[PDB]
Amino acid sequence: MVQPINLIFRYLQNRSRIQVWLYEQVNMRIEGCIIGFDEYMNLVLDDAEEIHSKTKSRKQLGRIMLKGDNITLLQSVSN
Amino acid sequence: IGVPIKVLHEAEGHIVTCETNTGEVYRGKLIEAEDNMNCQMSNITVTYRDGRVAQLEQVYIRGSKIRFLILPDMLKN
Amino acid sequence: MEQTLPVTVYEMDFLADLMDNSELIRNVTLCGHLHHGKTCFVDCLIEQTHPEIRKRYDQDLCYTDILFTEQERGVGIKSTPVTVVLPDTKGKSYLFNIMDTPGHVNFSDEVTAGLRISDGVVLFIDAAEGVMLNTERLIKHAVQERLAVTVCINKIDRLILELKLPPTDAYYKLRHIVDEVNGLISMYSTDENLILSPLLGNVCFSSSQYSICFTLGSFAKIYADTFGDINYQEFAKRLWGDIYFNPKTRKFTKKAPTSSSQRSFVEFILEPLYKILAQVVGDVDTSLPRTLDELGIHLTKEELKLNIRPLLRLVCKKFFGEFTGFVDMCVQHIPSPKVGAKPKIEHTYTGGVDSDLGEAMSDCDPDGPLMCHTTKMYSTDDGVQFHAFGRVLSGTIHAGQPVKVLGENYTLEDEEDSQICTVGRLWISVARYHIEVNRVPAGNWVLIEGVDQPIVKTATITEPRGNEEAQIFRPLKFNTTSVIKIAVEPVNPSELPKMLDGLRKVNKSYPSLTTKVEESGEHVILGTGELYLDCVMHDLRKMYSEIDIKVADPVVTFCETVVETSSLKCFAETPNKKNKITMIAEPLEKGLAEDIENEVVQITWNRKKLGEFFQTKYDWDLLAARSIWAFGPDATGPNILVDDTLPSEVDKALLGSVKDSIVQGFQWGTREGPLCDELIRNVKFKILDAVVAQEPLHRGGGQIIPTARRVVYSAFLMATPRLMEPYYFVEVQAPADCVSAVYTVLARRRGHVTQDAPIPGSPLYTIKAFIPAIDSFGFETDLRTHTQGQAFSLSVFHHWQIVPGDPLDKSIVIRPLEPQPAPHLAREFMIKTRRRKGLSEDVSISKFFDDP
Amino acid sequence: GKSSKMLQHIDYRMRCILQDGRIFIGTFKAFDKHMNLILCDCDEFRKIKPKNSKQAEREEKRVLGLVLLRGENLVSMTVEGPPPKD
Amino acid sequence: KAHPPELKKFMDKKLSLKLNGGRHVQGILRGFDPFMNLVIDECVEMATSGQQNNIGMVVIRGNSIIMLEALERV
RNA sequence: ACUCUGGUUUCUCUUCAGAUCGCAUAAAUCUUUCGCACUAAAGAUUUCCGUGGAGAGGAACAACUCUGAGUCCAAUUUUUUGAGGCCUUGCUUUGGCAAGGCUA
Repeated sequence: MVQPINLIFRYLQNRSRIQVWLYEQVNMRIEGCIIGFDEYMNLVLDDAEEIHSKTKSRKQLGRIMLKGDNITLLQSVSN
Repeated sequence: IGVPIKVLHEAEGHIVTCETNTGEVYRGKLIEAEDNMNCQMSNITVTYRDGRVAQLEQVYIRGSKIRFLILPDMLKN
Repeated sequence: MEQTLPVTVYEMDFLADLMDNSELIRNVTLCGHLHHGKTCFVDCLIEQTHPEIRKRYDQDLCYTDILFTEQERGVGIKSTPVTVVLPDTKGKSYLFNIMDTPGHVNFSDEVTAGLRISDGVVLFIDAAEGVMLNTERLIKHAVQERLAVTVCINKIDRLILELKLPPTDAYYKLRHIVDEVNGLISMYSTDENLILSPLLGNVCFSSSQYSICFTLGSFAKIYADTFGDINYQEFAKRLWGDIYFNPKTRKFTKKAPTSSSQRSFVEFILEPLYKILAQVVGDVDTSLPRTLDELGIHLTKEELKLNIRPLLRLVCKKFFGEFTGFVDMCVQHIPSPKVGAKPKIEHTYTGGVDSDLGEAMSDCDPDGPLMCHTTKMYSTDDGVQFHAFGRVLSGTIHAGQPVKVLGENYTLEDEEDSQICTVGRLWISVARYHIEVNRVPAGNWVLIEGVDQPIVKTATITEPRGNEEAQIFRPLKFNTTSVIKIAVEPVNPSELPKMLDGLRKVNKSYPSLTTKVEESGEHVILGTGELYLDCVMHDLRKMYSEIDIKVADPVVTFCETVVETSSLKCFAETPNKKNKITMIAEPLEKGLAEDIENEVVQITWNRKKLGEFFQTKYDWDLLAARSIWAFGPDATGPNILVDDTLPSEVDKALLGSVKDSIVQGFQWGTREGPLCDELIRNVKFKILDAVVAQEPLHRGGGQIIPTARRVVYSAFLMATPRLMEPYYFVEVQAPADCVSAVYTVLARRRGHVTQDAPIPGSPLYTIKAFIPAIDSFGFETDLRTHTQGQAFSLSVFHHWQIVPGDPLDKSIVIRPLEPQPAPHLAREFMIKTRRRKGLSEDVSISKFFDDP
Repeated sequence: GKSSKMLQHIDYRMRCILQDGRIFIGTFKAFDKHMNLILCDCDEFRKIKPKNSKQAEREEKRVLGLVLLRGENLVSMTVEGPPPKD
Repeated sequence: KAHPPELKKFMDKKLSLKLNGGRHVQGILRGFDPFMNLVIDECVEMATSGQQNNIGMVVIRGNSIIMLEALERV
């Protein structure tokens, strides 16, 4: 039984680049290496970049704080 | 305990329909009616907003996207 | 419909609405041992669902057990159906069809009638007495009928107010009971999927006297209600099974801390129950209000003035509330008619699931072909008309609808045992009142009216002008065998017809009753015991025929057998002087007849598997294992017919032409028997030779059937014949001191005591014995009177054992009225029965031969 | 304090307009703290509420039976009349 | 109170999930949480154009969870 | 959590009472039954021993225990918002309505 919070903690401890999809907005998602998470789903992503699938553009913002209400799904990425 | 959650739990074992917020209406046997509005049915016929209908061997809709539910009124009287 | 009905918590429209949905219906049979609380449990449920019905402070009201004889005796006699709407733990109301069966072993047949139309079994076990004889018998019968099984451990208060056991010892007693039930189930069922344990919710702990009904889930929900933050399912998972609780870490661990802490069950469940009961019974006036406040129960001044037993009942009703644990147990584990239809069709329907109509019934769809199946016949108060009670397996029965009713002899090839009848009315059968309804969908119990005429025991209701391939359901296989035989006549022969009518009626009221007329014009009733026949005769005298009836003393039905092969190869020709059949008779191997009776072998199997079984289990020759023709008189009859005719001497094709006639003659001869017209048991018949006339008109029909019976009789007689008494198994629940006295009683009635083990956790002993049925008359009364009523016994048919004497001994002199000594008891049992049947004074070994 | 505002419309036929724009007219036989309503004999109409309609009074009317209106999509409610005897 | 979703029968079984914004995924449920956060092992998100992209095991929140459909026998 | 009835004890009268009116048990009369009726059964009536229910009246001291009635929750799953803006088609009650594709 692998829970989602334990998988999110393992992905934060591994430092791998994960991509989070926006809730109610699938045209643009975020990607980066999350250093830690909070109890309200807020995570601290290092080297965060907003990738829009409609235009094929990437805008980097640096150290960002992602709220748990805006992110709907989170997956793993190689880059 | 609410009257609607008690009516949803008492509606298990019979045929009922549930329409979500996106217009998807799944009709079938209410296998599991949780207190959080989670409706799990087995062999439910799901009709979307476009009009196409399909059959699922086991469907489970969460309570966050629940719009309305129509069950039999014979148990209320 | 619209009619006057008692005030109930739910509404009749809701009850009718639940019937349409077959996923919310539970067909449940509450079975168990005598006086284990089933009827009181049903009464508690009725009180819960009927606000106006209240149990008397002194007399335990019984909503079921409505008969006058049941009320006077205090022993359940007939199964009572009750249809209610019960709320679950989550609050979801389920439709429950509960068949309250009698606990007495003599009426075990009644339970069988309640097991054919049910999907689940709830076995009630006394927490003090534990597992008894009827509980074991009902477990075997239920798991052999392919039914889901759950357990209600009733009368837990006896562990607190009678035995005064410590809570850990009470837990040990309950665990031992559960383990013993699990062992019995595993012994009677090859599959180990249906392990019973209160962790799985299969087991509920109850006290119907004080309305203390709870399972682990329900009582964990009580904890959840008093403390919201706890989830009841995981807590119920942690409550049972030697899992200790650490309050320093608030965690449940298999390792016991402090070496003195009690289990989770004892700490959280048993100890609070003990505290409640002790506070009510011991510290009422001084310390009851504080504990009542701690539990949130508030009682009025008039309610606190009650006696201790009513106060316990009230307090435990307020605490535990509704019997939601029972509903959970019967919802999660007992299949609905939708789910459980397939096993029922595969087990009971004669055509099998593979048939088209079997597939139709597997769905239990209300809008299908009508395939109702009634197994009970309930007489009205006036006793003139009968209502056929049973479940609807497919389609929907409507009031005022033409119906084809199929009897037990109805077959596709011979449809004569079928009658077109018009249904009069339909009732949903609650115990003391009936809810008239217009229709009943599939998966529900119904009292069909107007179909009682063409049926005696079992019916197959279907719709006419359809279901041309419909077959009947298998007739009720009964747990025990009806043995005790009584002759019945009227005081005034002028009113003979009335009694005859009464006989018919009792034949309908009692599923296992057998009423016939012998060759001497003597009306014969077969029952399972003296209490069973007492109830039968009370019904025959008061309910059905109001005439005075003389009853002969009770005698048992003996069996006939052989102990060694026939001296010479017996033979018989047809009256045509052709078709010579030469046979011999030999006894069967040990346990072979038991294998045949217990369905271990079936003639319906193919030749390959039957031959393989007879070759490996009993080491028969391949030719001998493949030449077997039929099993005894009936299907799976204790006797065996084989032909040893080598193909060189007899044409197998020609013999197969007369095979049906020879098998019919064999079955008839084994059913009748030549000693005293009694069933021939455990005899192997070998056809040594068979001449057959080539022309069809000189064989078959009335030529070869009587010839086969004659040659069977000769082969049986030349082989050394013997009689089998029926031996009953007796379980006596007696105090420790009385055990010795019990032996004394069984000393006077040829009783052999097999075991005298004590009851763990109880101050009593269970003396098991094997008493002859013919000597069992008054044994129960003798034992109870000799021991001042402290010892109670229940006798049930166990086996057939050879009578010590030799029936064919003309040298024995028998005085007309004297208890004969053992060495010639059989000689007494053969001639006297021969006089009761109306046959000749004695039978000669060459009576059926051809030389004389 | 009293809480009779929810019990005054209980058992009577009320017509409630949800957040999606549909109008459900049925006997309000069940309520809750989350605003979840139970409509026995409930009919859902999405075209318009028929109030003295000269051309038509029932457009896109669907009968459900025992309808369960969720309180999350509730917007407003209106009283139509008293309930029947049956 | 605070009960999790009914994911014991659907756990370890390949089923499809519907996420908000018209998202569709298919994978094996490796577990769930009390806030509707489930683990999808071997997840393959089906795009609107018809092609499916395998993203592996991911964490799906319970806020945007539309409905789950079991693709196997429960 | 604040207000208002219903109080208890005892005496007497009336009426109902198939309720084990009574967790006890008598007498009388008549009929019936076989002996040949304290030493005997059945059926019925009645009278005594004395109760319960309801009502009424009297007087004794208690007046709100009880029975009731009237009277701490912003971060998923409902009530502290993915909320608003663009285009096309049928009618325009020329306000906009119904559906779909979007941007957020």
